[PDB]
Amino acid sequence: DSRVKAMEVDEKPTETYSDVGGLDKQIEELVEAIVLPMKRADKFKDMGIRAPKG
Amino acid sequence: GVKESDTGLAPSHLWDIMGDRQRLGEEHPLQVARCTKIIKKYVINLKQIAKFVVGLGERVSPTDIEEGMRVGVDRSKYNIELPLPPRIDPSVTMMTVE
Ligand SMILES: Nc1ncnc2c1ncn2[C@@H]1O[C@H](COP(=O)(O)OP(=O)(O)OP(=O)(O)O)[C@@H](O)[C@H]1O
Repeated sequence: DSRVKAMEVDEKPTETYSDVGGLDKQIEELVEAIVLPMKRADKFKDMGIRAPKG
Repeated sequence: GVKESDTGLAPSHLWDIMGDRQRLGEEHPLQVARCTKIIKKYVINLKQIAKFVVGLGERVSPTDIEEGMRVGVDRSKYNIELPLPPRIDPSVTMMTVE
């Protein structure tokens, strides 16, 4: 569908985690759940656990 | 006469000679379609529901052809001619531009 193609990434302006004020423990817990199983995917495979889904 | 009249019957005499030149030219008809996917080539969909892969018109650069955009294609062998302004819903929300 053409609407799916418009939904793709057009680049969201660089916020950086420095411009999210406060909220330290929330940032940590999200990047644990979303970021790591993409980049550090080898450390979960050896541990045996499945990757958090959302 | 007062049959097939809808004007002041004074500027429509000259308009009569101008419409003979437009009827001979194929600025129209241009069957109105919409793009579904740009293929670095386009995937066009007609309204009578039948899809085509078309080329490019000599009128226009490929820079102006965008995703989902409404485009007019040839009556015959379908080729992209002119980009059009988007949106077909405007007919309630266009009525409230004050
Ligand atoms: N913790 C924060 N640090 C810095 N700026 C913030 C913070 N929280 C909110 N803001 C500012 O508030 C604006 C609006 O926040 P946002 O749109 O995320 O609200 P929301 O929580 O998503 O509401 P909704 O219930 O509609 O989802 C942001 O653009 C941001 O500039």
